[PDB]
Amino acid sequence: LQPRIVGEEHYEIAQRVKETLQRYKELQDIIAILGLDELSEEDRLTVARARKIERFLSQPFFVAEVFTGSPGKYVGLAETIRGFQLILSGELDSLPEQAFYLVGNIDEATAKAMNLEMES
Amino acid sequence: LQPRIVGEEHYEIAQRVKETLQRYKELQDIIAILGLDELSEEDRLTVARARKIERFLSQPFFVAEVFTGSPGKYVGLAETIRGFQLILSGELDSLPEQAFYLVGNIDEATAKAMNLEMESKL
Amino acid sequence: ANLRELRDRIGSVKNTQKITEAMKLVAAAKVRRAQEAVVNGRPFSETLVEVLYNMNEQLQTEDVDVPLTKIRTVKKVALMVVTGDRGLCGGFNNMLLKKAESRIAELKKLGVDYTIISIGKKGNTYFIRRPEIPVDRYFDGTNLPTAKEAQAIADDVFSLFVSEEVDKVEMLYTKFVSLVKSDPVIHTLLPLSPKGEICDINGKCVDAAEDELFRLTTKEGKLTVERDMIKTETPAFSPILEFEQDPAQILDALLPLYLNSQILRALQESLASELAARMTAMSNATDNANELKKTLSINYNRARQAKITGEILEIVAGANAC
Amino acid sequence: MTLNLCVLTPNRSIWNSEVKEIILSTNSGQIGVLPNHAPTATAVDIGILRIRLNDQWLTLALMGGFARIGNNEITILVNDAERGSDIDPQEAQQTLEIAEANLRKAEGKRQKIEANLALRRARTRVEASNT
Repeated sequence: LQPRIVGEEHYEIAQRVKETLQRYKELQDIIAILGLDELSEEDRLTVARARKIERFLSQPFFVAEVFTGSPGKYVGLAETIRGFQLILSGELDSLPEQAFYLVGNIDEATAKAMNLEMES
Repeated sequence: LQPRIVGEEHYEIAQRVKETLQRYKELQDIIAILGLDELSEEDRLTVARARKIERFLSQPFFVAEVFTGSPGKYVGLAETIRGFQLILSGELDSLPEQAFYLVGNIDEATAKAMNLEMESKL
Repeated sequence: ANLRELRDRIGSVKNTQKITEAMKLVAAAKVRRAQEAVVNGRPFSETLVEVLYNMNEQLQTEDVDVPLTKIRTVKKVALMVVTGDRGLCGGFNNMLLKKAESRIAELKKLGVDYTIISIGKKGNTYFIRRPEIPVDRYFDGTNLPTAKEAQAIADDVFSLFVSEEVDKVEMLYTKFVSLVKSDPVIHTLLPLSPKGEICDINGKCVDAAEDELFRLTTKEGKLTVERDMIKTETPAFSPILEFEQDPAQILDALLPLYLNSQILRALQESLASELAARMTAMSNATDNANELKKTLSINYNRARQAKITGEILEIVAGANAC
Repeated sequence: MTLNLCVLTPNRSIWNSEVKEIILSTNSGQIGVLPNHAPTATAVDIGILRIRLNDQWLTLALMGGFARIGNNEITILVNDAERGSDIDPQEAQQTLEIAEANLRKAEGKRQKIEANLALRRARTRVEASNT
């Protein structure tokens, strides 16, 4: 993970993902005793984006099709970079977290959010 | 304390006594804030039955008699469960809390209650 | 020196649990005092509504023309928001300011030239940090809300409306309807019906389901609140009153009392709902601190046994090498 | 020996005792009430409600409201009625000077009515705290 080896776009997106996850891990104990209701606006936006990120980091595997079903997705590199660019950019802030859980290629997270708000 | 070992009757009455005492323990703070009047009716009867039960768990001992003086009682399990059935269903609710305290054998609780009421009639 | 670190951390979690349950209990006591204030200030408004209903049933054919009760539909808007004083708030001030944003959103979209009269300290902090919304006056709770805060707010709202500058003075606040859920309401204040009922922002007389005089009773072993329909109201009779004052001036002097009554009751209800939200937040904080105390005591006992094991195994290894 | 009198602010009942002779500063001026008055429901200006306990004459400091005379059970719904005399006049004149001062700066149309009402309340405060 060096900008000369993985390019600068991949490096910057990995840096920002790790920065928001580190801020989340920092304030985790305060939001453990008190709760989310006492954070500032930017801190609660950071929390929501970190939950979106840690849900989008999961993936269904081909070899775990016996454990979950919903068969495994091979997610390429550019699709992962674009998905996290969309999460961190502010576009996908108005859709459920459960649309990100156990999907790949964030077009499928958008499709799952559409399916969730349609099936209700 | 399992049904197979002690009888379904004994198990159910012991569980009901545990629930009653636990509800009173949870409700002591609210009774400290609101009071017994600003509670509800089921909660109020629960609190009164719980005070009576907590005082019924006392006993005068044969070996502690030597400084306390009370003659000391032996209470088998059958009289225990027959007394707690009566103190838990509404058969003995018109009694003072200091009537069940430091007795055995719920008939003695009713007798000391009648004496504590004679103290008032007199 | 890691075991003393864990010991002091466990001690801090124990103390935090203790003070959170203390805050819970004193907030419950202040909820009881707020319901006391509400049910003590009620009968003034009871006699006020019976007098005003009789007076307006005697004054329909007349010309009354009182500036508070006129309907000047040239559509300005003065939405007043009252929020919590101090923090931890459950989720009080956030949803209040959120409904405030939603209301000014529908307002500015219709170009109705809104404005804001912020009452609470958290709300007015929010508004001084966001100047993109216009705001008129600032108030606080270090001053007692039972008399002086309500009097000042009534003075300012009266001076805003009688000097006929803005129409539709409504108040966004939070009636205490549940211990967990406190949904805010938007009720109009000054463009009132001469009959004298509280209305909705639509005007559809929400006195129909206002549900006065909340009380607190436990249901099974946990605290809940009870709200019934009607209590100790005697509005019916209309005896001869022999008005010495001109009838227009009688309502002209009566309606400020109704302004003060409504403002004071809304302040008291928002205060009781803020204290209920704080009671719930402190109950949750005490329970989370209890579970964290249990987890930290578990990890501490593990680390203590591991420390003892390592120490004796090292001593025995050295003694066996020797 | 007199009518029942209850002065009632919004938040509380101030005092519900019965006294003999009351001068009620209305919007039409001062009017005296008698025990066994015929019922007159009037208004009350920002002014002075003087009472008489048949042992001593006393004043009550109120900031407006409304009054009702009934069958010797009279009710006066007031705005801000402080019982008896709770203040001394030095801080009253310290409020008078600042109310007349801020009358000048508060010169916009709404500030006219606001400062005027603050003045009528400061004046009734001082003329109630004279005794």
